[PDB]
Amino acid sequence: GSRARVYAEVNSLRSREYWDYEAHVPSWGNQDDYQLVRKLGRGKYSEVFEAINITNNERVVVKILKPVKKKKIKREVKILENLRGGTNIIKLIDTVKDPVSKTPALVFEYINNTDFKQLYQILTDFDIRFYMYELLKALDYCHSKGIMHRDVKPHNVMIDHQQKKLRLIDWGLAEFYHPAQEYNVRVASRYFKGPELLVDYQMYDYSLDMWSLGCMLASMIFRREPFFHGQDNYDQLVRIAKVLGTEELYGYLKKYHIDLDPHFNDILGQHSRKRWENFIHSENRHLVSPEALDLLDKLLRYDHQQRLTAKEAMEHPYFYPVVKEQSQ
Ligand SMILES: O=C(O)c1ccc2c(c1)nc(Nc1cccc(Cl)c1)c1ccncc12
Ligand SMILES: [Cl-]
Ligand SMILES: [Cl-]
Repeated sequence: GSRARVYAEVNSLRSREYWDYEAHVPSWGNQDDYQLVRKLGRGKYSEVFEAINITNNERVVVKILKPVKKKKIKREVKILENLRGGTNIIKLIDTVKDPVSKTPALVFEYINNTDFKQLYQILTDFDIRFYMYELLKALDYCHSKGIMHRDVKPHNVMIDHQQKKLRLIDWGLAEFYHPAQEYNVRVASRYFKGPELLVDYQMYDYSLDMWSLGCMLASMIFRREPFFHGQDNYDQLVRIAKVLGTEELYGYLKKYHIDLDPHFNDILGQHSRKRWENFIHSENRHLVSPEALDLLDKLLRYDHQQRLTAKEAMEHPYFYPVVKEQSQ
């Protein structure tokens, strides 16, 4: 019976065409205008290349979509359309097809990013505040647009640390939020899955993304990446419970009438809730402050309803130094 505290009805207040992505008819341009220069990587249903638009010499990336996944292609395309111009959202430049095979591809702006494993060990206190604030702008925007990203993780938060640019990428798992809708829990990377996913609670909302963001914040301020390093989905919840506590987990389950898979009985143990200060030591103390811990404590909560919204997080004192610099 759970619903989002913010933007709950926003899709129902829009035209059906906004959210009815199965009815969306993309305009497919011609991929022949793009020259592929380098393969960047591959996902389950996609492959990304650096490319040049031969008509204007612009560097872009091209994400070729395994064509069988028709509904999921329309979903990602419609979501990106709806997010057009959103702050710190990766810009979709065009939707194209190989004109012979008809295989579809998405063309995005190119971001010259610093890979996160290297970047996160050199961030300053101000840097973390700045980049988290910029990521929150993207999440507040997509949530306000009725969309849950559902795959927030370091790889999907591209950061150009020279130009101070951030983009939230890979909307392939994103979905429209509708009150009382039950969603597939097989979303997000293991380390970024909220407890709701790990306990099979399907009536989740935008607040899933705020758990994932909290995991990223913890990894940055404490220099433990990923912060909750489970070996599988069961162990992931155990790792969370060793920090947030087991009695606190059971109170969450009871509130939402959540059934707990009995395999957990043999592995959860009994764990006190830990103080966040327990994670401080000489290597991270310059990144941790009372305001960072207060914010983190309000994000990494079992109860998805009680987590801060992206807006509430942006309003937190931890970001005041960023707001002050962005106005002065
Ligand atoms: O899916 C998107 O929305 C998406 C959108 C933009 C980028 C992307 C994925 N992946 C990139 N790089 C990358 C690096 C390693 C593996 C893979 Cl598969 C991709 C990349 C690089 C530079 N500029 C934009 C992007
Ligand atoms: Cl779903
Ligand atoms: Cl721990």
